[PDB]
Amino acid sequence: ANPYERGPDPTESSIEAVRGPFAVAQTTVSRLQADGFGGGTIYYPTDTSQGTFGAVAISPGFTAGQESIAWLGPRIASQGFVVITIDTITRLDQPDSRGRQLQAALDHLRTNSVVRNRIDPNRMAVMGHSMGGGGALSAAANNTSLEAAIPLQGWHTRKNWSSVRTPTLVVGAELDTIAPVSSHSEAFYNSLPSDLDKAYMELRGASHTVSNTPDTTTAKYSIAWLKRFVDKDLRYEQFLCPAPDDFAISEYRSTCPFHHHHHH
Ligand SMILES: *[C@@H]1O[C@H](CO)[C@@H](O[C@@H]2O[C@H](CO)[C@@H](O)[C@H](O)[C@H]2NC(C)=O)[C@H](O)[C@H]1NC(C)=O
Repeated sequence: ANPYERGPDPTESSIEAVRGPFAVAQTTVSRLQADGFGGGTIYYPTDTSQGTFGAVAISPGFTAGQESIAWLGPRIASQGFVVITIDTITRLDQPDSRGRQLQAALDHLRTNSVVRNRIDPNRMAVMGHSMGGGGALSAAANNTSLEAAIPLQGWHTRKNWSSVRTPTLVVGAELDTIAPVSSHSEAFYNSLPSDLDKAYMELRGASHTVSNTPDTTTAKYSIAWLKRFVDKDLRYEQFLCPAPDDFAISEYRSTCPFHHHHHH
């Protein structure tokens, strides 16, 4: 039995839900309290009776505040995760710096007085939009212990991610002119190792700003990815393999079926 399964058996409805099965509360981390990042908001399930939860850090992109990705906080946390949406030290920080700040935000959770006993410190993930998604890839390349990475319309000058050993969902926007998929998202997917559990999801007709207000497709598959890999929850593979049928997805590539390591 998988000790990390949380919540009821999922359906497409449950992963599309704006609020998941877990009631959530929040706490604020000021810049003074934040070593190595610009502060943030932590969303967490109040129900402790099922055990601890994996942790997720989410970064905004260049010139953007926490507000540009804040909606992901409660939407993911209510599926059974402790999620910190960060501000960066400055809004002009570059992608690798954002990766270091994502890692610093995860490390903060380990001793945060409100959530330190709610996280499993060894099951953590990174996400981000635009340069923050470049940061998510950078954090994974710099920390092979991370359990999942999700760049959303990621932007980075580094195109080669062959050293990443963290299951990665790359979400591109078809009509993105800021981080065009042909030179950013798709190139990232192509250079991730072939033996990695990975997927590329292109959002039909979408512009760069698709991640800055609620997008059900982004939320539902981020949730399924975090469940499948942060929690090793095989109940969620059904949504990722075979390729999803959503109209909002114009292209899907993956290494389905994903690896299931076992001692049977
Ligand atoms: C990978 O993580 C390490 C550890 O945080 C980073 O190395 C630090 O980088 C900062 C500024 O970049 C330096 O001030 C520290 O002295 C470095 N620490 C060590 C132990 O070397 C490294 O930059 C990260 N890599 C990337 C690409 O962001």
